[PDB]
Amino acid sequence: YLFASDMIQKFPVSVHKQMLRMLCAKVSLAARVDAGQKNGDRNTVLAHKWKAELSKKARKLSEAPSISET
Amino acid sequence: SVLLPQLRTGWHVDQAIVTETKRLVVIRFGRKNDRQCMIMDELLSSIAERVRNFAVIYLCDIDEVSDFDEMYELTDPMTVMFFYHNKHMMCDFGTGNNNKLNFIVDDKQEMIDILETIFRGARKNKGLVVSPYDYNHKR
Amino acid sequence: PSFLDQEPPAGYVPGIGRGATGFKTLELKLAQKKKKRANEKSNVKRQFADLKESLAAVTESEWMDIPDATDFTRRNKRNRIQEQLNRKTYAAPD
Amino acid sequence: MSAPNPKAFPLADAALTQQILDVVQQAANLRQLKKGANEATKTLNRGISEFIIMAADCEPIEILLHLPLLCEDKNVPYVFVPSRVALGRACGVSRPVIAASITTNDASAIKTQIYAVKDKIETLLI
RNA sequence: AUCCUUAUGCACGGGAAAUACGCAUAUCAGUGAGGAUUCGUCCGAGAUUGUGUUUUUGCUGGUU
Ligand SMILES: *OP(=O)(O)OP(=O)(O)OC[C@H]1O[C@@H](N2CN(C)c3c2[nH]c(N(C)C)nc3=O)[C@H](O)[C@@H]1O
Repeated sequence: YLFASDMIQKFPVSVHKQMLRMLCAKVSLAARVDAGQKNGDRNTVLAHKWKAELSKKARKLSEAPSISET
Repeated sequence: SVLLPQLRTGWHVDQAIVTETKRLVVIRFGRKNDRQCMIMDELLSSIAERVRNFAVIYLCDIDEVSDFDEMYELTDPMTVMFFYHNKHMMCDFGTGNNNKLNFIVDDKQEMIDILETIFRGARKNKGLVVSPYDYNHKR
Repeated sequence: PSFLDQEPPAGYVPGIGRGATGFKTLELKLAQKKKKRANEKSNVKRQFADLKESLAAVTESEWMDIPDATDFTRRNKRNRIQEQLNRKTYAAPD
Repeated sequence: MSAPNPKAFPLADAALTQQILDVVQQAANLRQLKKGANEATKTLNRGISEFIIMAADCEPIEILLHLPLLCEDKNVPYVFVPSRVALGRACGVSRPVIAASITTNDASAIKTQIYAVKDKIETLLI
């Protein structure tokens, strides 16, 4: 189900196998926080870091090497 | 092409030959518009980096500096002329003129061998060398 | 390339300094004759040129902030591996 | 130090931490150890664990706070040690580690260090 | 006091390999690297990127 998500298929095809793993962990981190969180008050904020990292990290994989002096 | 620098006076030619003690000084004599003087300007530019450690390259135009036309006798679109310690070097490509170079060489690799051969033979004071591949038939 | 920068000669001939070794009526008439013949007797740029005018618009800050050296095939890595694979040889056993 | 995290509990002192981290590493070399959260969470579900060590100053702490509630159901002791960087070293890792679970082998060489430390840890859970 | 276990250090003796061993004012990385799957789940530490040397490194001896 995760494979069909947004944070994966918005990226080139080469970086898919690196982005499941990178996202699947942060899902479980997110899900562990949700259990922890009190029912009356639920606060997001953890997600913001975990998207920021993910989008920024996915860019870097795609970017590719700087060119080399011959 | 913009990789490789150009020499705008005959006085830039002569100092450039002198000041480079340890490396070949390779010069293409010919004029920008030419069909064949553009092609060589490519095959050199690609090679110039690989070779920076034993050879230095420059570009000169017969029209910009015509001072050198009679002494080295320059005819045709372009001539490649190799210098080491002010001594004009010389190689037989099987073509029937041992001075300079005329024809357009085909591969990057076969061009690097010739430079390397000239340098190695040259280092020993030898005035003639032999191009391993002899393109008399070609040109 | 320090000399390349400087720009000034002595009022000096090129051949001599290094130590160099080398390894009007008729004319007028000819010119006239030639003329009597001239009287008698690109695409790529067009394709593009039209784009080049299009460029004019772009700002000088943008001209600067242009990404510089992007490789998309990882050519360098593959080439190195190939050289390493092809380096030496070995002798075949008896 | 910094303000030790109020949710951190039991928090081992200085003298127990030396005794615990030493056991950790002593198990690392027999590969009876398991490092990290998920690796530790796996252990409890299977039922092989001896005790869990956690990092107290794990930032944010909520990411490991599920372990305590799982440990209490499987009846497995646990404690926090004051830094993650120290726990990273003991597991044989360059880099910070927030949790670790020693496991069971009852033929083991170190068996008697472990029962020693669990005995000490279960005291802290009052 | 003997004995036994693991880790690390110096070391005699015995082997195998150098297409192998490193290095970086550099990117991430148990807050999960990279894989396996009988599809239920299972292993858990390096992967990128640039680079140096690599039919050899130092050192002696014979014979001309
Ligand atoms: O070898 P040495 O006699 O020098 O030992 P020390 O003089 O350093 O002194 C006291 C320590 O002796 C050891 N011994 C000695 N014996 C006979 C002995 C020891 N230990 C034990 N156990 C503790 C099981 N049993 C013994 O019969 C101890 O290390 C003493 O500290």
